[PDB]
Amino acid sequence: GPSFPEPKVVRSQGGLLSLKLSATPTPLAIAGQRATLLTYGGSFPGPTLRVRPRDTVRLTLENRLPEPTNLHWHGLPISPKVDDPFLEIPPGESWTYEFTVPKELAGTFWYHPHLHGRVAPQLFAGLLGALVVESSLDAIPELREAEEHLLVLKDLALQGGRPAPHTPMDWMNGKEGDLVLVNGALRPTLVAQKATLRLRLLNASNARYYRLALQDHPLYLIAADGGFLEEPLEVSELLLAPGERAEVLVRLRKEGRFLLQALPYDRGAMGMMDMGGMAHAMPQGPSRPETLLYLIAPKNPKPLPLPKALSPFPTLPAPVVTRRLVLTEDMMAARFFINGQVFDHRRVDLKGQAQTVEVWEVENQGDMDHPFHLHVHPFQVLSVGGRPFPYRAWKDVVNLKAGEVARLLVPLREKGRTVFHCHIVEHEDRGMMGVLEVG
Amino acid sequence: GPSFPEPKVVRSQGGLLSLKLSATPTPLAIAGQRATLLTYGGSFPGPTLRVRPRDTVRLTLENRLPEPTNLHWHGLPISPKVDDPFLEIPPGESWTYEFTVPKELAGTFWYHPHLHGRVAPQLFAGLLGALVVESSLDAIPELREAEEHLLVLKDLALQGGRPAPHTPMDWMNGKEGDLVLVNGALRPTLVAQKATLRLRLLNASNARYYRLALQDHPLYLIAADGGFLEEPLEVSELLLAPGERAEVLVRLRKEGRFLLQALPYDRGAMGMMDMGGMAHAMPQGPSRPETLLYLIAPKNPKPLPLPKALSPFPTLPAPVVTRRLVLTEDMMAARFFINGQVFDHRRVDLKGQAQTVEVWEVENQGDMDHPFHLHVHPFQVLSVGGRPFPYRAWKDVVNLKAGEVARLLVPLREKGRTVFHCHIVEHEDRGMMGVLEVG
Ligand SMILES: [Cu+2]
Ligand SMILES: [Cu+2]
Ligand SMILES: [Cu+2]
Ligand SMILES: [Cu+2]
Ligand SMILES: [Cu+2]
Ligand SMILES: [Cu+2]
Repeated sequence: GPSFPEPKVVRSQGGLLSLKLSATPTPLAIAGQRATLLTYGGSFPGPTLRVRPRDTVRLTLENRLPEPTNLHWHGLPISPKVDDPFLEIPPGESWTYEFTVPKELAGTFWYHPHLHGRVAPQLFAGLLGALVVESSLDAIPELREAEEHLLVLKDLALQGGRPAPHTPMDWMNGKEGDLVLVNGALRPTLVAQKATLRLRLLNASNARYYRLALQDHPLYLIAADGGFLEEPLEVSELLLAPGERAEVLVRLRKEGRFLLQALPYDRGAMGMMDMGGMAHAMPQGPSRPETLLYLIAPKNPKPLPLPKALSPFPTLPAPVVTRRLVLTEDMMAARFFINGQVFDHRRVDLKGQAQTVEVWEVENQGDMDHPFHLHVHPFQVLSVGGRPFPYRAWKDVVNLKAGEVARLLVPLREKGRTVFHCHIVEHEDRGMMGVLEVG
Repeated sequence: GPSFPEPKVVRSQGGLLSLKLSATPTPLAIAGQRATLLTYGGSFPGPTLRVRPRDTVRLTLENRLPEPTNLHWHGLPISPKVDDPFLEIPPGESWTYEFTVPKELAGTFWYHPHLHGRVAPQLFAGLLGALVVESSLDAIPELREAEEHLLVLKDLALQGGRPAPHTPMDWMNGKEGDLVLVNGALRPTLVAQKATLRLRLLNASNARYYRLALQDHPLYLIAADGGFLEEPLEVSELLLAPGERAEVLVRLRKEGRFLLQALPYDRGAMGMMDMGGMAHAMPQGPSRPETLLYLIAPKNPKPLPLPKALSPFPTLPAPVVTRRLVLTEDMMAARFFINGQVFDHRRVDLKGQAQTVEVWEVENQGDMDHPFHLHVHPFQVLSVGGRPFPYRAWKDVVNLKAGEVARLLVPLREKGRTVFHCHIVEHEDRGMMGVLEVG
C-alpha cells in the first residue's frame, strides 16, 4: 500500500453519510505482531468519516462487545439528546445516531466510547476513529495544493496478544503504552510529494501527551480542536493533550529525512518507591523521547506561501455568569474530584441558559496535568496560567498543568443535559466528571 | 407641644433597645378628626426607634389585630431568618425579633407589615414607623449643628371614622388618600431655629409619590435609602417613591415662609371612562400639587457650610452573574408579574451565592411606575433609563418609569430565603413578588 498508512475514509454521498459500524473484538496485525483489539469497522483506528456542513449523519452502532458501550461525538456541537453521555447500548444491541452537521463548523473531530466506568479500557483497546468536517476554506490555493494527511496519535501496550489490562497505578495516572503509534503503525515513513503538508493531528491516547516537534522545522498552526484559527500561527513545538486536535502546515525547507518526535514532557505521573522506611509516591518525571514518524522531503522543495487569513473568529455576546471549577486529586485512592465531588449521573452541577455566554474558570489544584473537556459547547480559551492565549479558535479540551487556571468563554448552544470531565479517561472513570444542564 | 409634630423616639440603652410593641386598633385624633387607625405603640406613625451600629434590638410584637401580621425591617441588611417575610403572627400572639445592628450602617429605615395578601390594607390603616441608625458621621460639625427632623410622608383616606376600604381600582393602582400628611399631621408648620436643617425623609405611603420641592431653595442630598452619599449632591427637586428614604440638608437663604410641596407627578395611575361606546382605561394623569408643610426661616439665616465629604462608598468585587427581571401588568385583572409569573411562596426564582456580587437588570415593561424593592441585600444603582446615577450610595428601592431599565449592583449578604417585589404594596399583594435564595 501507500508508504504512509492512514485510516480508510468513508465520505458522505449526496449529503448523507449512512453507515453501520460494529464494535467488535478483531484479530489484526499491529506493529508487526498479531493481536486482538476492540475495533470499529474492523480496523484500528476505525474509519475516518468525512462530511461537510449540513450533511446528515446516520450511524448505526452495533455492539458486539461483551459489555455495554456507546459513542461520544467528541467536539461536535450537536444535541446531547444525540451525543448522549448517559445512553447504554447493551451487548448484542444496536443504536442509530442521527444528526445534521452544523453549518458553521470545520476541522478534525473524533468518536469513541463514553460509558462511565468503562471508557479507559475500551478506548485503550482500540475503539476510536476520526471525523473530518470539510470546509469551503479547503478550496483556497494555499490549502488545496498542500498534501494532506491525518495523524492519529495513539499508544498501546500488548500482553498475550491483547491490550494490556489496567493496573491500579494505571487508574491513578492514566495508562500509557510502550508502542507509540501513528495511525496504528509503528514509526511509519511519510515520503512527501509536495513541499507543503497539511497535517490533521489527533491525540486519541488515554493519557499520553505528545510534545510535537519536527526536526529543523517550525509548525504553522491553522486549526485547534474545533475550528480554524484566524490566521496561521508559527510555533517551534506543539503540545497535544489527550482528546486535543490541531491542524498544522509544514513547509519543507530542504531535501532530507526529518524526524517528527514526541519530546520529553512531564505531565506529573507518579510511581512508588521504598527507600529504607518509605513506601511513598515519587514523580515519574518526563516521558522518554519518542520518534513518531520519518518525514522524507521531496527534491528541491519550494513550499506554497502561507494563507494570509483563515476564518474570522465570531464576536461573542458579553457573558452573563462566571463559574469556578476546581480540580483535585486523591492519588493513593485513585479518586479525582471537581469542586470536592465525584460524578453522579443523577446530580446536576451547573444549570445554564441556552444562547448565553459564560466564563468558566477551571483551576487545577492537583499535581498532575488534567486536560479538561466540555461536551456539546465548544469554547474560546482566553488564558491559561495567567498567560493570554495567542490565538482565537474553538477548542473543546484545555490542558491545565499543576496550579494553573484556565479562563474560558463558553457560549451555551444545545439544550439538554451533558457532561464535562478530565480527558485522561481513567480520571473520568474514577469520578472526575460533572453534569451541566442547559435550558 | 412643639409646633412641629414628630413621632416619639425610643433610644437604645447601654447597647440594647428592648421594647414590646402592640399592633392594635387605636382611637386617636388625626388631622382634626377622630378616627380608629391600626397602630404600633398606640400612635400614628409608630414610635421612631433610634439605634447605633452593633446595638442589640429585641422587639416583641404583640398582634392585637383580627388578622395575622408580621414585620419587615425594611432596608436593614440582617438575616432573613429574622426579617422573615413568610412568618405569620396569629391574632393574639406575639413574636420576638432579635438582631444586631450591622457595623457598617447608617441612615433612615422603617418597619411595617409584610404578610402577603394583607400588606396594603394594614399599611394603609397606619401600621408603620421609622428606625434611625446613628453614625459617627453625625458628629461632624456640619451635621451636628444642623437642626434635625424626621418627615414621615404618608397619606390617608377616612370613611366612617376608619381607613377607607380598598376598591377594585385601588388594587390596580395602589391606594392614595386625600389627606396628605407629614408625621400624621395635616400641613404642619416647621418654625426653624437654625439656618441649616437636616431632614430625614420617608415615603411610607402605599402608592403616593412625592415630587419634593422647597420653594425658592434647592435640596442637598446627603443620604439615600440605606446610607450616606460620598458627598452632598445639589438637586432642584427630589422624587421619593413608595418605600424610599432620603436625607437632605436645607440651607435657609432668607427670612420668610417657604412651602415644601409635592409637585404634580404622573406615575401612570388609571381610571375608567365611557364615551359613547367605550368602557376602557384612561390615564389619571399627574397628581394635583400638595403642600406638605410650611417652613418658617429664622431671622438673618446664615447656614453652615456643607460638609465636603460624607462616607466613601465601598469598592465592590467584580460581579459573577447578570440577572434580568421584567415587570408586566394585567391592569383590568389587577394582576402584576415578574418574568411572566406571580408570587408563589413555595417557588424559588433566583439562587445566588453569599458574598458574591450580581448585576440585576430590572425592566419595567408596564405603563405604571413600579418601585422595585429587594429585601436583605442593599444595592448600588448604576443607571436607570440608560442614564448613569449621579451618586454612589446604598439603596433598597428603585423607581422605574414605564419602559425603563434599572441596572443594579447587588452584593449578596445574609444567607437564606428572601423576597423582591414592587413597593406599591397592592401590586405585591396582587402577585408582583419573587423569591431569592442565597446560599
Ligand atoms: Cu473525547
Ligand atoms: Cu485528570
Ligand atoms: Cu466526554
Ligand atoms: Cu417596605
Ligand atoms: Cu408595582
Ligand atoms: Cu418586602
